[PDB]
Amino acid sequence: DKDFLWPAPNEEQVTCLKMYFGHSSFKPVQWKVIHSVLEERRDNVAVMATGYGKSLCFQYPPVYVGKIGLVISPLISLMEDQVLQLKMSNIPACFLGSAQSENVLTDIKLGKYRIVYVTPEYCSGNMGLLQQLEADIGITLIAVDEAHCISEWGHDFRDSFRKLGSLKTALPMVPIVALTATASSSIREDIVRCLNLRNPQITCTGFDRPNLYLEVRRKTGNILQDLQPFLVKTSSHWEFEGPTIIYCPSRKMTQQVTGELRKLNLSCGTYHAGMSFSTRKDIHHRFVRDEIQCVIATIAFGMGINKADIRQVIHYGAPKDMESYYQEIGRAGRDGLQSSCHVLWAPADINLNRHLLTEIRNEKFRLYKLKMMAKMEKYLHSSRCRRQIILSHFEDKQVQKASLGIMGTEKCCDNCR
Ligand SMILES: Cc1ncnc(C(=O)N2CCC3(CCc4c3c(=O)n3nc(N5CCOCC5)nc3n4CC(=O)Nc3ccc(C(F)(F)F)cc3Cl)CC2)c1O
Ligand SMILES: [Zn+2]
Repeated sequence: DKDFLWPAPNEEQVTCLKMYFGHSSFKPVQWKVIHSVLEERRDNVAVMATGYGKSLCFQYPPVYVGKIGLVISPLISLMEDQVLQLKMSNIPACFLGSAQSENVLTDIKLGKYRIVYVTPEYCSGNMGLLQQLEADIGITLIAVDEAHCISEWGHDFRDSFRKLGSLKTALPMVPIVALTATASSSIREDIVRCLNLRNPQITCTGFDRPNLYLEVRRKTGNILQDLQPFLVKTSSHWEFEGPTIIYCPSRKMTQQVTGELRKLNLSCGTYHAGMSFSTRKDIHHRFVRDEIQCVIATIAFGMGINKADIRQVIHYGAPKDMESYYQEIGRAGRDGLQSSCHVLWAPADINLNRHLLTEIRNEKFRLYKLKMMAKMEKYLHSSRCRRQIILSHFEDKQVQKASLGIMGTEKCCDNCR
């Protein structure tokens, strides 16, 4: 479990997790948030469907470094429940408010508490307190739960969240972890703007995505022969069933593939590292406008596409690894309508070529890259449920419990069919 994280949690981080939280391992997304907070001091928008595996992301870092973490939330009963859990785990924690202040505030200032829960109403009155705690202790992170409540445009607006924009003014070097259940690109942008987040890490987890069909199929090598099954012949030209992305492992392939689809007069365009920002922009704009149907691309394309109606993702060549693959298929069917994700792989794919990783001189990184390639190859070669493999590696056990409906049916994956 620890072998698939970059960089690997050290031995004292694992010991800390076991002692204080009772867990043996970090899930990749949990590690993604914790490491970015601890080492990069990086702002996060962590979209989480449920509270399962959620709290660790903001509770673990201040416990590990033995400093202080702030959790800003309006969910009073849930905050009280979490304060009791932390206390019962021998983590010193409290609810800080006007009524509680006499009991706790001197102790908070003296650095006796790892985790302090506050309402957004209390926080806007006490930016001076946070400055003192930053100076005297050092604030590992500020968590803003129900972060969607800052957006006037969302369904559950709270005026109390408006003044949380000042956190980055008052405390420009403390990273903010914004947490919400809503996967709206619109609300994410509102959260980023209203909390003044700087280049935030965006993750989205806890969702089972029942509308994504998964298939792995052997690649002949003949590009037209390989992609012919996906095409529909109109009087004018051949075309895909809907908005499509074809992810290719190199820039040489993106040209080759686009060349073969060009011969069919298919409305498509190439994207890669080595193209004009102006051309990349109109591709992005045409795709969003539905002026080109398909996009042939490298790992470069997809981040902040926000396009809800991607019906088909094809990996023409084995993906880089399971992390990139997860990001790439995650962009399919955000509208919640039926989408398909196909891998077309051969044994001669660059991303299954060990020789290139054998030549990497940094040993810890070499052994990570080989372990990730092998995990990818074990997914592609599997006869077991494609969905079960992906949820098991990336998602909390709760996501698998919810997903038992789709799993096993003719719409789950090629192996369940
Ligand atoms: C601005 C920005 N900055 C950085 N990066 C990206 C980016 O390009 N990405 C970041 C987000 C990704 C990554 C993960 C993921 C993404 C995503 O947009 N949505 N939208 C949903 N839906 C929307 C509709 O309501 C329900 C949830 N859920 C997600 N998820 C989770 C997911 O898809 N989990 C999953 C589950 C099962 C399987 C199966 F195969 F086992 F079935 C696969 C997966 Cl991946 C997309 C990439 C960005 O935009
Ligand atoms: Zn399946």
